[PDB]
Amino acid sequence: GVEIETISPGDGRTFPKKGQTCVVHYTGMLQNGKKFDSSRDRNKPFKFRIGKQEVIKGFEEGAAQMSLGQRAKLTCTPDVAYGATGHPGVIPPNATLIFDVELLNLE
Amino acid sequence: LGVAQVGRMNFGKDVSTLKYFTICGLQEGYEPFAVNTNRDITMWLSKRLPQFLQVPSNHEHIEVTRIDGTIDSSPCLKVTQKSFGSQNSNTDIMFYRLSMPIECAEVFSKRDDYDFLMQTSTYYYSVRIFPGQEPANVWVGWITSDFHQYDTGFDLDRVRTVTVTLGDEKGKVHESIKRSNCYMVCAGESMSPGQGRNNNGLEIGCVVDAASGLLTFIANGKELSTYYQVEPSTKLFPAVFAQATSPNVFQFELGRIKNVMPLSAGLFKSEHKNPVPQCPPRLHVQFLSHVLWSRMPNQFLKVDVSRISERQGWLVQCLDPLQFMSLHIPEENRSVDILELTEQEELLKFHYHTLRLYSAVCALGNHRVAHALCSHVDEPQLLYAIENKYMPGLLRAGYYDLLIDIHLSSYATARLMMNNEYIVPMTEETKSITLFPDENKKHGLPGIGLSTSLRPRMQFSSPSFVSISNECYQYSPEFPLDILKSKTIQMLTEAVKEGSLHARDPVGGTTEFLFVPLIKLFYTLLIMGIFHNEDLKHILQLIEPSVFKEAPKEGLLQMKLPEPVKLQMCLLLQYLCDCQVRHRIEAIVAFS
Amino acid sequence: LSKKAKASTVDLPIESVSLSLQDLIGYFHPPDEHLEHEDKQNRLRALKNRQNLFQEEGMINLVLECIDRLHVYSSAAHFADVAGREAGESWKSILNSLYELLAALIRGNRKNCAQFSGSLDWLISRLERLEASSGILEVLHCVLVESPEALNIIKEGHIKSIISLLDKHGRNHKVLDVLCSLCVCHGVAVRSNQHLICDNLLPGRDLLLQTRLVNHVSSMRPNIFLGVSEGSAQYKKWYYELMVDHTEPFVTAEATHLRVGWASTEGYSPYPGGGEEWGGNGVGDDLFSYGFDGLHLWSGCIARTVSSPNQHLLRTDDVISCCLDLSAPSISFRINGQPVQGMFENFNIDGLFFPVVSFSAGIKVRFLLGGRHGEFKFLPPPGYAPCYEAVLPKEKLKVEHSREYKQERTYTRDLLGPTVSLTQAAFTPIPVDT
Amino acid sequence: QLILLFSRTALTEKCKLEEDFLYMAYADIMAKSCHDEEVKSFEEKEMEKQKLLYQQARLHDRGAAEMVLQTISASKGETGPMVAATLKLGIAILNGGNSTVQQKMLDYLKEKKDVGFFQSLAGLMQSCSVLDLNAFERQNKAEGLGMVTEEGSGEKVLQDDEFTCDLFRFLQLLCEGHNSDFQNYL
Amino acid sequence: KKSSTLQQLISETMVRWAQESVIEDPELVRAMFVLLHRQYDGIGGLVRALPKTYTINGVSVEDTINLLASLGQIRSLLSVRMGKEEEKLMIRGLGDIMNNKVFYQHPNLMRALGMHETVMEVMVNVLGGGESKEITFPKMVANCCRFLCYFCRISRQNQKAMFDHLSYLLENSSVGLASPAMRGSTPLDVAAASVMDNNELALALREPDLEKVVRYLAGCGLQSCQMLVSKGYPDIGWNPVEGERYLDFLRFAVFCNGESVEE
Repeated sequence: GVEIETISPGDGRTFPKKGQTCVVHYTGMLQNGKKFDSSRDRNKPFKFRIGKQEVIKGFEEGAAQMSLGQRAKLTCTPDVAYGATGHPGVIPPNATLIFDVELLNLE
Repeated sequence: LGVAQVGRMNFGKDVSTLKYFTICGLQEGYEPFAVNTNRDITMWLSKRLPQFLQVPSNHEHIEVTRIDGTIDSSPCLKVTQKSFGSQNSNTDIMFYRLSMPIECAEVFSKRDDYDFLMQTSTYYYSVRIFPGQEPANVWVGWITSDFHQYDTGFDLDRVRTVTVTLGDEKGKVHESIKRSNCYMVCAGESMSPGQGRNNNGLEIGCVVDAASGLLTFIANGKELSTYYQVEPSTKLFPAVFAQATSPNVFQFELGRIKNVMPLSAGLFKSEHKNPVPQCPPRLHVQFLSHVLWSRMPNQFLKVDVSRISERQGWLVQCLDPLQFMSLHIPEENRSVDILELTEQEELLKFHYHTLRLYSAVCALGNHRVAHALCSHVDEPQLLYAIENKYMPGLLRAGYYDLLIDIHLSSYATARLMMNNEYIVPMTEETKSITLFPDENKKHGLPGIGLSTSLRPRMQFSSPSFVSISNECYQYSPEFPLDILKSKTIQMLTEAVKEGSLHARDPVGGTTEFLFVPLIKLFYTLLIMGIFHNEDLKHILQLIEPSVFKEAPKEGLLQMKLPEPVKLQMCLLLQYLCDCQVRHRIEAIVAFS
Repeated sequence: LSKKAKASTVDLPIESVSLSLQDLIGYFHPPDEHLEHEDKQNRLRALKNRQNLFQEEGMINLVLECIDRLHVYSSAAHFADVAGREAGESWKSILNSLYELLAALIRGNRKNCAQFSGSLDWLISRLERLEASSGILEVLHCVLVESPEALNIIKEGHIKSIISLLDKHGRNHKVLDVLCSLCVCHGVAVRSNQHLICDNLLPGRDLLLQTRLVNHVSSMRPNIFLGVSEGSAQYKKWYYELMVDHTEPFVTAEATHLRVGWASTEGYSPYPGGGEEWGGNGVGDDLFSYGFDGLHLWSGCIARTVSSPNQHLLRTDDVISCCLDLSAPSISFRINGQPVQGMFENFNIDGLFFPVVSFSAGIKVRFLLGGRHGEFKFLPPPGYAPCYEAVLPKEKLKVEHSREYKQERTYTRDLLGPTVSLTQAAFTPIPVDT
Repeated sequence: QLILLFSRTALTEKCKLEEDFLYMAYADIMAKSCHDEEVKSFEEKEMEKQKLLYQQARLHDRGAAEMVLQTISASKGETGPMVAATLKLGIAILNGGNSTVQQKMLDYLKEKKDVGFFQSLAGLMQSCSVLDLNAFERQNKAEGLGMVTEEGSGEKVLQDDEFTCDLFRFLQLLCEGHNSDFQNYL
Repeated sequence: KKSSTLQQLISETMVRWAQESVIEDPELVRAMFVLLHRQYDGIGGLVRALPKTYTINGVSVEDTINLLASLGQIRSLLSVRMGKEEEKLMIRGLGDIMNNKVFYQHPNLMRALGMHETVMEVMVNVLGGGESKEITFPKMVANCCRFLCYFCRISRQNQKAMFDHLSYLLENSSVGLASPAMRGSTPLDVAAASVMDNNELALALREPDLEKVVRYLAGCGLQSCQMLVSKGYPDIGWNPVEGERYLDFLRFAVFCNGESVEE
């Protein structure tokens, strides 16, 4: 459902694992190119924990497929992101979400 | 400035720079243009690249009239030239465009029938070349937003094209992609039968398939050989280019051919499923023109260029970040600097009312709506709006109010609600509180001290949209308060020590625009209680140096202020007196 | 007229209706602000009593009936065909005067707006009509600002209708003001109205103007102007190199911009065309420029991903080589000496071509122009020539700003007029006929 | 300016006389400034009379009489603390039978043709309270039960005696000095 | 010569502004003179503040803070218009307030905070919205009346505070008379709790409110319940369901502490 292409390479041996929080510093954009979310704007690295349904699916699988220190472009189809109901006031219904995500560190 | 000419203006920002002011003009009484101004004057210049704008009602050569669609005739836009038939009439290629674009599919695919008409994404418009207008002089098709090419003579060969060929490792062309800003056809070559178009019609039909991206043209019921394949997500504008040889030249028709959705459905999202052709007032004819102004930025990038060596070569270096606000017009797919809204009045007023609408939707503790608006108006945009000097006053006030409403308003209101009632816990610090800081009876600086009274807790949710937790929508969105505090103090100091000079150009254009938003944000921060100790000391020095000096220049009180700023300072003095009363209550409890 | 009696048989008092409407609009006129306060109070009392008496006599319903029986005819031409030419001329003015009279009658009167709350649903049904849009919006604004009861009457369908009016009729700020009145009235916020207006207007991002902070981007070019024309002494293959000595991916919130490639002037003028002199535009943002960012090929503000060994965004210690072949229009790039599986081809060749790099802040890059000015770390492909050869014998090669204006003192800034065309850029010896 | 603000607020059209802490406080302040309250000799009696005249002049030169009349008229016959403060201010400015203030009030009333002033006066005098044997008996029975009183004054009987005295003293001051024209006009 | 204090500085700057310029803004003039009077009447600030002042030991800091947050939510929700989510918010906040121990421990703090005024303001809004067409959001009125009855039962002075508003409750005495299981949740029950078991309040009861209650009971005797006949009960002339509750209120008014108030 989610396809990943690397913007910058990472170490390639350290990967997300069960019960480990992923510190990602991301920028979210719609498929047409309009920004809707960015952790760089808030200057706060985003922390979420795998396997506990804290974030959207496509984001979770993209982060899992990423490696430590790797910057990659994440494309999330509507099924793995907000479905057809969408996010009220931010994400239009049936919208494809593009994410520029960097896995800074894993505690 | 003519061809190959270089000149300089000196507005007298520095009087010494003016070469001959002392020799002539100083004794007479003339003043330098920028003698009192504290900022360099924004300089405007003619725009080289033409941009499409609506035909003015008083345009002397080209006139556009709208024919309402009847029961049997589709809605139609007719272009006619009033200047023709008389001297001074202009005979030149005139570029015309419809205002709104048709959007292609984001991802391309691998009696009219109602089902096919409903499911199809194909759109159609036609133009009728009037009798007596040379078809060779008229070109019909689609143009993108990038079409900024204006020339006396236009040829279909000149259109700017590029082919991006992507290959595999072996080098095989897995995709070859043609890109052009112009996709148009010529009626002169379109006409097969010959001269006999002035009999009737010469309707040139443009057919666009949004799902596939295929552009096909029909002429008098036959499919023309010309066909264009456009990239996904391309925005195509209906456009007709014509050199007028007749008073009546071409006519946009918004009709629908068999099994094809009309243009209005593609243009308007609301009418996406409406088969009836429509010409809503938003749609209008736009023509290319050179009558526009460009704004030279006040500050440019620090770029340093030098030859390092024979070995190393030329080096170009830029290490300081410069950033600006861009306002993007959705329908025209063009972005302009918001500082141009100083001279674009209509967009300025609309954006001010849009900011007021944002404030209204997020007003009175609508935390979910505030979180939603955090996406549209972001933290960097808000901070740049707060700090930039050249922004219009209306947008400045709107952005200040929007920041307050999104982040500070809820907690400020809660603390104002708790201001009246005092609940003082019985603690060691409470017992330690005293009326006077020292033995000699001198009032401490108001707001500085130890306060033990129970007060609302400050809690902020972190805006984030990848997260799916619903706890974030409860509580106000989070804003960096230390940065806001420092910037508020710094800009308040600048405004105070500039206002005494009484500059001709205050920030925002007026003293009210300069002070009311700043003092409002400052008052909101003071109500919230973000200010602590030395920051509040600097605040009191700014408000009045002599009275609040801890144991000449005139403070914010003694500076001949306007009435709204006077009201704001009245509110501030109210809050300071309330702080004094609260300190008295705490000391009473301590003695008790 | 509806029952189709003959035009002369029916009496239609057009002129008297128009004059009486004008007199009634003047009769229900708010006091001017410059008047003395007590006189303003007297005039306000008189206006309020006037409105109360009119509402008790039921004038509002009669005005509404007139409005409806005029609305039954769609257009002025239609009404002229039904009744007569003068009636068709006066139809629009009479409708506007009636709507203005309704607004004046109900404006500022809590009771009148309370009774109009019930009939307001009928009013919104004609919002889409061009002839009545402004008057209906004015009446709606008055009713909403005065009576919270009508605010309760307002529903999701009506909110969608107002937003659809914003879509169809363009950007009108009175619509936004009506929406603000819907959101907040008398210091009381309607959460349902706020949520609906948000969830409908905002996520589309199609009507309200959208704002972003964009990094400033500048272009950096040498003096060389490279053009190919029939019967001209210009070599058609060229090559230069650029290395990223240092780069910072994120100096600001936005990503650092760095694109390298060739650009073409418009015509023979030295001034680069197709792009604004200042802004976020860079190489590949217009159809006159051709750029490579390390992952995509940029042309016409459209990017397509290109494959390359160890493909990555341009970073420190990356040597970028750009090849221009004008015999057959071709632009090819090679990253770190390895070929990039992509090209630009079949582009316009009318204008002169020059190397250019576009960048935001936080970079440090160096031109390797070949020969004396720079050295090529990777050997140029066979048939290509270093760019330093294109320099004219008299002139010297610098790297200068592509655009005219740079940062400097405001008075020392040189304002430049239009520049002459570079006729000497391309040398074409034309035969003299003998 | 303060007097003009109060006059404009009174002249403003509204169903109630909205309670204004600012009006009540400043009216009390100005009334106390006016009155400023062992056999006195004639010299010092005329002293005190001139001093009171100057103190009253400081206000009625600026529109205090018009303030009082407008506030009483806008009261619309409802007793309140605002009406009591206005009556006290009128008493302060009219104390001693001030002919100038009486003339200004009469001229203002005649020229405005204010029926509201007299309608409100009639309403206030109708709504003025009197002794109540029922309330007295209830209070006595509470005392006999011995329950602790909530208010030591026991103001339930003769609810507003100070207000009643102020209103009738205002009328007496208005008619003081055998002001025959105002006596007939009432 | 320096003012050297905020009071003197404010007095000087207000008087100076006023004498410098004629000020067209009524709000500015009002705020200026309010500030001047505040500076001159320093005692009045303490006079107003001390009743609002309350003292709590360190043990109750946390639950006092939680109760203050709940009261702040209830107050902030006054500005917002009534709705379903708002109804849920009111109910949850009032439940938290009644659950917290400080509500029982410190009635004087609670009167000083004035929740009774806020809760009755909420109820006033609810009843004024659609009073003729039956009170929309009946759960609102039920919860508010239950909270006010508990507030009455908390302390004797709370019966003072609720009886101060007895006139409005008896005006809207017919809110939820007909509906069963609403007993104990009607403004009539709020009035009954206000006047219950208090000889002083029974004596302070006036005649006109008793006349109004008697008129309501007479109307109940004269006419049947339209809501009941709408549900389909047989239409007998008089209305026992609404008559009984009025009779109970009259009983509480007349009889107190085992002895009949003879007046």
